[PDB]
Amino acid sequence: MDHAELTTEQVLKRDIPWETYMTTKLISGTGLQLLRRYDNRSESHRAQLLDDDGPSYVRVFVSILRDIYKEETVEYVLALIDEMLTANPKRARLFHDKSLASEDTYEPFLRLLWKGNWFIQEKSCKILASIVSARPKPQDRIDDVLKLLVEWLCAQLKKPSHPSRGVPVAINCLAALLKEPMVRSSFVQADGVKLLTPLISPASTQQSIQLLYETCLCVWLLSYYEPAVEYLATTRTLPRLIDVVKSSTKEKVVRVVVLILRNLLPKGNFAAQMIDLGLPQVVQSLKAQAWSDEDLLEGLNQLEEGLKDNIKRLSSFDKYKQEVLLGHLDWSPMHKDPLFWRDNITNFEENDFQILRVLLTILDTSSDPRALAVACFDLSQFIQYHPAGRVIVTDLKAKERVMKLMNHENTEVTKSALLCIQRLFLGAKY
Amino acid sequence: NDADVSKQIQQMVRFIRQEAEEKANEISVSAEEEFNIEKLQLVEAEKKKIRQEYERK
Amino acid sequence: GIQQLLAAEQEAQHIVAAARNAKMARLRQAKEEAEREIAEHRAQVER
Amino acid sequence: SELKTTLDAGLLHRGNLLQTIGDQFEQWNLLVKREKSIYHTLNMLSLDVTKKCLVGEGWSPVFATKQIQDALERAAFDSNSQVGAIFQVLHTKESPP
Amino acid sequence: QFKDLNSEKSPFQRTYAAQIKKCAEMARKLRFFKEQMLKAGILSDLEVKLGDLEAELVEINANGDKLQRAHSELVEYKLVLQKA
Repeated sequence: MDHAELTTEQVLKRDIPWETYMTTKLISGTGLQLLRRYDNRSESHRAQLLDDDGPSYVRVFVSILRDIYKEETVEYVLALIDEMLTANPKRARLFHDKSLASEDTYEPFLRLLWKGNWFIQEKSCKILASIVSARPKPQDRIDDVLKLLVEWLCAQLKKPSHPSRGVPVAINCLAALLKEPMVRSSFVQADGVKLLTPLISPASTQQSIQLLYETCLCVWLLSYYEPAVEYLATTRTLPRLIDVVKSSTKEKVVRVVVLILRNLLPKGNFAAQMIDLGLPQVVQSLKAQAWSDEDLLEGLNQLEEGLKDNIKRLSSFDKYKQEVLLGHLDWSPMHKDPLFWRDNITNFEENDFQILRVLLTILDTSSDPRALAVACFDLSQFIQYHPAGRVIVTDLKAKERVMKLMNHENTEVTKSALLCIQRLFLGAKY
Repeated sequence: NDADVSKQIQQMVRFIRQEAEEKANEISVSAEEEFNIEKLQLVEAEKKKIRQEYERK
Repeated sequence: GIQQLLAAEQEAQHIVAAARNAKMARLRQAKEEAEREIAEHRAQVER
Repeated sequence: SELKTTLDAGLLHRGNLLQTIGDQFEQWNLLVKREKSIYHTLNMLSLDVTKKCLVGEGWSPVFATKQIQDALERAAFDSNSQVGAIFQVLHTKESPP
Repeated sequence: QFKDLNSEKSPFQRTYAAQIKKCAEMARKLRFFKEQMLKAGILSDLEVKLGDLEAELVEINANGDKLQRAHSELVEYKLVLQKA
């Protein structure tokens, strides 16, 4: 991208005479000859001569990088080697030699983390290419190497160079490494996620909009890896990210954020509650502020439906249906809270409390005192919810249910039936 | 026209590059990764079954 | 003028269709690739 | 007496907040006017999917049309998008009032 | 000023008349709030905040009226009991 182009321009702008350094007892004359013949090697790569092009040139490039530790000569060395180190297809034969095996990939690790940001672009690209294949990047080759090399965080903190010079490069490298689950879920990547939590919140700048897109790509990569999901749950700014997505001018960024939220199909109770707050407001506004791809809008609608389904998952009507409606009384939301009791009674009493009449009829002929106890407790809550409703329940079989097992051998059923009768009496007279 | 038409053409080209490429590559990469992960999980289940058969043998 | 915008829209639609087709092809290829990998793992376990 | 005192205190607090609410609405008078005007103009305007920019055509003074570029540039800078709106003049038989 | 080409095509939802409907709901809320303020006499996202404030003011006025009615009822009871 722009960051990689700027880094490559800065690296290739400075020229380093390998012959002078070799004569200065820092390199070998054979190294200078190989550097001079690297142009013919590249031409033969264009001419399909793999032997001179990349085969020895992989070891030659490794030796040149190891010998030229100084960033000044490393600029020209990495500029020359960038053709092979850019990607597996770019200079395929040399790239195939570099990434052919775990040992070959680990060989570039010594070359990696060298020189400044200009060469660090190629270094990060090669690190990702080695890390793209899980076998090429063993933990000692390269999660441990990446974690112990804080040069990545340093290139990320190289603010004077540009706004997104290491940042776009690091984001692209992380996205590429997301292909390998180990690279994505490595604590090295997880550690940077917490460090990047403040960057998640604000995206005011136009450049920050691209930074916001990079953050969204990182969010998708985290959604790919379960340990990364755990780290993101530990990571903050999730509600801040939700608010930013709500105030998103770029509809593509909002769609990416919504896609990340949908990919967070896992519970994550904190983010779930935040989205529940968002679902009433953020999701509603997004539905109102439909834009860009119709497929994105459909995905947003599906995510809103999923959020609505997940909302009040614990405090759902399932418990009330299993307790009162099913006929075998159990834990019900109505008994839990008087407001929920009134809400359930509202649906229950339509015609002379038809649903409540059915519940009372079920409770009256209840052999099991425990289910009878739960039904009588629900009846007591409903009767106490409405004074006239209490008299209605007393008219219905709720008084019959209270009379049944009113002072039986069981204590819970007796207490619940007495509570129902007392609530009916309290509602009978004010 | 003049700067207006040139700006319009530049905007169209910018749309073509940025808007089309970003969503396209994002969708392609995400779908490829998801398919790879799901089929790897299926292959892992098959390998667990094969390991059970080998243990029986 | 506007013809360039129409060609831009057509190119964007073609790119989207290509992305969808690439996703389907990637899934199809991944199925066979993982099947072959599982077969090789079974072979080495047999060894 | 207690209920009346509570009601009076609530009403006094409501009026104290309502003074600032009324000032906010007075600003929101102009705000809502601008919002309604923008909504009506957008409904009048037609979006162009291919160009991704909504198309707006109106009868404008040919001489004064030179000054619209200032407002357009101000909006573009406020939007900060690299996309640049283009205003063109069309010759036609239609006679603008 | 632009003619209503999209509205002429369809008054229902036009091209961005969904945003126009949202703005219409906001304007209805603003008109209700302005009427309430005129009843009071004050000097006269953000729309949601204004609607919430208007709802709170309406609830406070209703509570005050209910409390005044309750005070009237209690005064009636006290006067009747004192007369008895």
